[PDB]
Amino acid sequence: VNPTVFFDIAVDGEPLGRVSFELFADKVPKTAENFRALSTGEKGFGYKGSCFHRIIPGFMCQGGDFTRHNGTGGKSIYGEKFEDENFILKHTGPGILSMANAGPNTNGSQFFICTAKTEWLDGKHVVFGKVKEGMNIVEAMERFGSRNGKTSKKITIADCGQL
Amino acid sequence: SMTEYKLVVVGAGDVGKSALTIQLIQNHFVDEYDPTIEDSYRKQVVIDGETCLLDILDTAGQEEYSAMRDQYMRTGEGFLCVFAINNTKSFEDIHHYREQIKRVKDSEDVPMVLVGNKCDLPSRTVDTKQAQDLARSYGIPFIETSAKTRQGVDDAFYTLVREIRKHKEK
Ligand SMILES: CCn1c(-c2cc(N3CCN(C)CC3)cnc2[C@H](C)OC)c2c3cc(ccc31)-c1csc(n1)C[C@H](NC(=O)[C@H]1C[C@@H]1C)C(=O)N1CCC[C@H](N1)C(=O)OCC(C)(C)C2
Ligand SMILES: Nc1nc2c(ncn2[C@@H]2O[C@H](COP(=O)(O)OP(=O)(O)NP(=O)(O)O)[C@@H](O)[C@H]2O)c(=O)[nH]1
Ligand SMILES: [Mg+2]
Repeated sequence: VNPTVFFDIAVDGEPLGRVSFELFADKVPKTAENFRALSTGEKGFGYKGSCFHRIIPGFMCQGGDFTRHNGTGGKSIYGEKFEDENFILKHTGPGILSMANAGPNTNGSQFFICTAKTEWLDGKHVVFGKVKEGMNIVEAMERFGSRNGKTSKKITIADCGQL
Repeated sequence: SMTEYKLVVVGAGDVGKSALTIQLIQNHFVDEYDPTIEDSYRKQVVIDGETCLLDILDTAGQEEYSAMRDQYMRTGEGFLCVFAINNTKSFEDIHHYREQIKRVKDSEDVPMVLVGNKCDLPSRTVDTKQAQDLARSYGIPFIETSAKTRQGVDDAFYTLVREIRKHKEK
């Protein structure tokens, strides 16, 4: 069975709500496991306390830089980066969870949640999960973004783990 | 009030467009990977005795969005065309940026400056003469820069302003 993880989202320290994700371990086990472990913090580091540094209304919310907290960092449980596992799954619409990268085979910890269909990213970013509950939380995060993604409040993962 | 100049920084990804702009605006350099969506900055300077306001658009090198450039190319007055002297592909990518600018603005007379960045680095694969010859064939200045050492940073932006001045009195 596919694991489930949750994010408790805060806005300038004030609670907003919980988003949970199904992780497609059945299709992308190595990428799903990276995200799962980072959501539990079981390796001594992970998503807890990090922010969504790039939010662009109409497109996506991106976060996962827990090493520099500014969009230039992050690391996987396998080393700084790891390869593209496969591109079986597509960016079909809102709620898709997919890996950010700096080109081929540069997955770290940064990820994005789609708020629309982003099919031009197919075959370049590894899709590995989907929002299960709390998509309205993600919709609510959008208004703190902008055209270039700078956020007007600090949107943070106040808590996260496995369900 | 002082004249404003609309400068646009273009070029392939990772050549140093943002590092150059942040050196100009903020006078510091960090060696981190922070790929640009789009950023805009303002700075007042003195050039050839004349005070002016630089409006700088720092654009995305991200190659997949090459069809998204027409509007900022129509709006911009002058273009800093940046490549890195240790990346021959970024030098080859320059031609496509210039052709796109000329096409979009439907003119052979667009203010531009060719900038060879990262000249602090030992692994140079594009010679100075190679870039000087290209700039000569374009009819535009060439300036070598380092965002890391600040070599040539002011010179590149200021020269582009000089090129826009020479065009608006034409
Ligand atoms: C032309 C303007 N632009 C645009 C753009 C594109 C469109 N359309 C394209 C599709 N057609 C059909 C309709 C119109 C409309 N409007 C805009 C924006 C709103 O105009 C201002 C984008 C973009 C992305 C980059 C640069 C410029 C860019 C970029 C620069 S680094 C990058 N992508 C990839 C990015 N790596 C990183 O962060 C690295 C640091 C980490 C490790 C990454 O893994 N992810 C995850 C996937 C999403 C991506 N970030 C991102 O942010 O996508 C923004 C988005 C708006 C989705 C696309
Ligand atoms: N040694 C050296 N490194 C530089 C120089 N300019 C930029 N860099 C480095 O090269 C990398 C890319 O720089 P950056 O300015 O982000 O490039 P960009 O052209 O803005 N990339 P993008 O189009 O994705 O926004 C960074 O690691 C930066 O520190 C330079 O003059 N010298
Ligand atoms: Mg940049």
